[PDB]
Amino acid sequence: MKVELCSFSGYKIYPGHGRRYARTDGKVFQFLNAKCESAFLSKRNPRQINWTVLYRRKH
Amino acid sequence: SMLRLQKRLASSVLRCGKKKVWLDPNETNEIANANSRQQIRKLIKDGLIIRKPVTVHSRARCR
Amino acid sequence: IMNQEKLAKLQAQVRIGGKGTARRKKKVVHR
Amino acid sequence: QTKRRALEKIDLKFIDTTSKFGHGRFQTMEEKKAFMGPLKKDRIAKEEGA
Amino acid sequence: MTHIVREVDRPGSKVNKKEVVEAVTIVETPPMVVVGIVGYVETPRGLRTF
Amino acid sequence: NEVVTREYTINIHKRIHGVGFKKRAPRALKEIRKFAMKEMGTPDVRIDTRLNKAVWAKGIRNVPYRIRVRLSRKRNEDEDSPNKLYTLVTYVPVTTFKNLQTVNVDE
RNA sequence: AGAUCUUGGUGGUAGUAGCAAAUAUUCAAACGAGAACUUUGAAGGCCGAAGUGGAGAAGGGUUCCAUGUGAACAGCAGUUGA
RNA sequence: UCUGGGUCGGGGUUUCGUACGUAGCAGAGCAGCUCCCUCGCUGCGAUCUAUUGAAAGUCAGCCCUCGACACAAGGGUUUGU
Ligand SMILES: [Mg+2]
Ligand SMILES: [Mg+2]
Ligand SMILES: [Mg+2]
Ligand SMILES: [Mg+2]
Ligand SMILES: [Mg+2]
Ligand SMILES: [Mg+2]
Ligand SMILES: [Mg+2]
Ligand SMILES: [Mg+2]
Ligand SMILES: [Mg+2]
Ligand SMILES: [Mg+2]
Repeated sequence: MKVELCSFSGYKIYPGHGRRYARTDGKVFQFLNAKCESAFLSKRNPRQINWTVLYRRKH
Repeated sequence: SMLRLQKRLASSVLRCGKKKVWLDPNETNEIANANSRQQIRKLIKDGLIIRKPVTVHSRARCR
Repeated sequence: IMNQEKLAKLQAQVRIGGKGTARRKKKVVHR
Repeated sequence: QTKRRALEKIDLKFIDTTSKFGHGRFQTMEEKKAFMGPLKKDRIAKEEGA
Repeated sequence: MTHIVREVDRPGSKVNKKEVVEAVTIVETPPMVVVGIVGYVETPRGLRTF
Repeated sequence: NEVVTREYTINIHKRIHGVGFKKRAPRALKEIRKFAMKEMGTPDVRIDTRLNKAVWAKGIRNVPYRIRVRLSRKRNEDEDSPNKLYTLVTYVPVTTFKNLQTVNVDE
């Protein structure tokens, strides 16, 4: 019943799941699992991954 | 019973290796009676002993 | 002359292996 | 039991029901179907059974 | 096992009036059926089944 | 009747899970032989060489996940043996294993 | 009765340590009283031409080659064998 | 037993990430065919797009089946105040 977050994949993140990333420039990201997190950490564009929400809305 | 002798003689007559000698698994008794290279020649002509073809190593991929 | 029954057994005695193996050419019996 | 940790009333706000057989990310079947929409298996299900 | 979300009512703590998640264990408990009664008598050697 | 023949599919992947690389294919034929001993009850099981090729088709460790076989319980009236019947398991090539039941098959 | 005595024999240890260097075997058949190991066939693999291939020198001395045996030997077995 | 437990099949869950084939006036271009066409068509061509969150696996120590198949009142050894 807390704040509902969205990932690199755009999926819904329920409380007690995933991890949160706080970069040095001051931006805060949240990930649903290590698959979505490691894709983000490898500078991979979410609009080119077929199971990502951002891809499905673009196509 | 044991065709060790006949496979060796067939290899020499056919001028191949024992890799390429095929003895008929059904006519084991017929081949077992061939204790000389002359009978081995007869079995080769009759078709009980057959020289298997060379394993294919194509160069189509290389070309 | 080759009939259906002789052809059916011929499939057995001409295949001496699996795919890629040579077909048997003859099996002659002489004495 | 006299400590404050005991005798403390518990009021649940949410119970997680995601799949524990992997990284579950949906709470119910209905939520999963609503999020993803129809699939190929359902598309042919309505085709074969009308 | 699963986890919950609940509101904490522990005054003086940082998590007071805050939401926390906590691991929980589900223990299925169907009703028991009573099939007998045992009596015990206190002896100078312990309890023994009367 | 005891001259029955049935067509089964065997989850090889289920019965090979955990076996080491150099032993997966040999264990697959031990599990196939043990399988046919169960539904047919005959300790004398003969495996067709075409089925042996099918198991070893992709090497010794990459055994196919599923195999479609045909158990054929036949009379052992060829020599005096402690077993009166033997099961000859053959190989059935299929394109898919979806919706494949165990079907009785005629002669 | 002794001499870490001489020679020979026998125990416990003990059916124990162990039979773990170099990727790997499987299916059917034959012979046979008997087959994990022999043979044949079919698969899957290795040596990968500086070979686990084909031939010699030194050394060995009949190990070469056929047929047969199944006592002993080939540290399991064997219908196989230097 | 008011059956049972298996084996397949199905459904769910989940993992990865969008299969083969076909189609495209997608595609760096290139090589051929022009009575021809009035801007055209025939091949080779990584990759792209649609089919297609598709394909594939998923208990072997995942969950629910009641769909199909066969099997289960069988075996052996002992035990007396
Ligand atoms: Mg888990
Ligand atoms: Mg003395
Ligand atoms: Mg003295
Ligand atoms: Mg030991
Ligand atoms: Mg050992
Ligand atoms: Mg190699
Ligand atoms: Mg050499
Ligand atoms: Mg010799
Ligand atoms: Mg020995
Ligand atoms: Mg299933």
